[PDB]
Amino acid sequence: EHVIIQAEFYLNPDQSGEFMFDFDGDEIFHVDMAKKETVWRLEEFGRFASFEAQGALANIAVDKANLEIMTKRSNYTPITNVPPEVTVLTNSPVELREPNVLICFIDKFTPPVVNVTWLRNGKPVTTGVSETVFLPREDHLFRKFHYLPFLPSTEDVYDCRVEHWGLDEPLLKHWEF
Amino acid sequence: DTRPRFLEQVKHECHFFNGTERVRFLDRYFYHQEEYVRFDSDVGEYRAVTELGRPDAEYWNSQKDLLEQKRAAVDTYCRHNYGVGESFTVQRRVYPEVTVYPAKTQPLQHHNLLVCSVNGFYPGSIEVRWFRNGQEEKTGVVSTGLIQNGDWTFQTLVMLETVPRSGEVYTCQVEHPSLTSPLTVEWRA
Amino acid sequence: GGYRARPAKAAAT
Ligand SMILES: *[C@@H]1O[C@H](CO)[C@@H](O)[C@H](O)[C@H]1NC(C)=O
Ligand SMILES: *[C@@H]1O[C@H](CO)[C@@H](O)[C@H](O)[C@H]1NC(C)=O
Repeated sequence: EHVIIQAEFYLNPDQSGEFMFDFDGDEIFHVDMAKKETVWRLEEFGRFASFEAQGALANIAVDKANLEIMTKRSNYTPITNVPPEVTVLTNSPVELREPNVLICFIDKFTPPVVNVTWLRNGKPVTTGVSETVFLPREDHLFRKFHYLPFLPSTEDVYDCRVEHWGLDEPLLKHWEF
Repeated sequence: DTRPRFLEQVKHECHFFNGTERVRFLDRYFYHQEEYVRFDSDVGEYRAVTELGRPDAEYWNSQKDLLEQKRAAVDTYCRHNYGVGESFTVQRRVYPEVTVYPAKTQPLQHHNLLVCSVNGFYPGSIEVRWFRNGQEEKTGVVSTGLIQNGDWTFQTLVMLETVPRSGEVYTCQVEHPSLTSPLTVEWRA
Repeated sequence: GGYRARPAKAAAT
């Protein structure tokens, strides 16, 4: 009927960690480790619930120490890169001059490290873009969403450019009207 | 950066059957993708999943206070957290916006694809059917499947391969838990 | 209400 998962990770040598709650595959919140803040996936959630971010920070520290232990147990066996599959889509049917959102879905990859760039007519775009943290999969790979609000015109092409250590070249997934 | 990477993952899972009547709690530890040790509330002790986890199974099962924290987690953790978010997760309902528009399998040919675009809904379970003149069309149906938008909404496109003829009325029918009766949208050629 | 984190456990050395 429903599944709630508190999902954590810690990654060496990047020294990146993450702490999030998942409900049926959607992110309830994550903890910004830098700001030490709870970040709700939808702003409404924060008006109905709370979470003390310190408990996430404590767990990540244990996870960091545990990674050191397990790395030794494995005889320093490193992770095998799994490159992502990438899909670009809009969240609603496209109509000229009707505001819409481009979704870049990055799926089935590990480790949880990626460079994602939105391109409009071949140039990087950043105004209005947003993204999720790394989201867990049942096969213990990761997935991730990047978003770009845009106004559909016959004059613009778009690409989501994904870089990952499992990929030979950057992967570019194209969208046009 | 060709430096080798090393990954630790933990997933503390709460599985709910029939509300909170039946709850299963899993404490799962992973190295890269490999689950090596796990606490299953069905068992009430940690078990090594691979040999890499044997030290932790033995060490953690010796801590009777730890095992009792984990044996109570179905109540103090799973049932608690389910209650905290019930109003905006379990009871979240968002209506499907339905759009029907023609498309083409081959540019320069004619319209031979009717797209039923079902957008913005929650939760994911949905049934989309196609009708022509009140008769269900089961052939030539292809779909994107269920798409998660990552923002607590889903979408799906369900497409009917057909050559529209004048006078024919096509109906996309959408059933979803947010609706009390099937939602239908007509398209006429 | 407040979400309540399940604590991690230190691995055996
Ligand atoms: C690590 O190496 C030792 C010594 O060869 C061996 O006993 C142990 O099983 C190895 N561990 C793994 C996970 O390969
Ligand atoms: C991301 O970009 C930085 C800077 O260009 C680079 O050092 C890093 O290796 C890149 N990461 C991936 C996964 O390509």
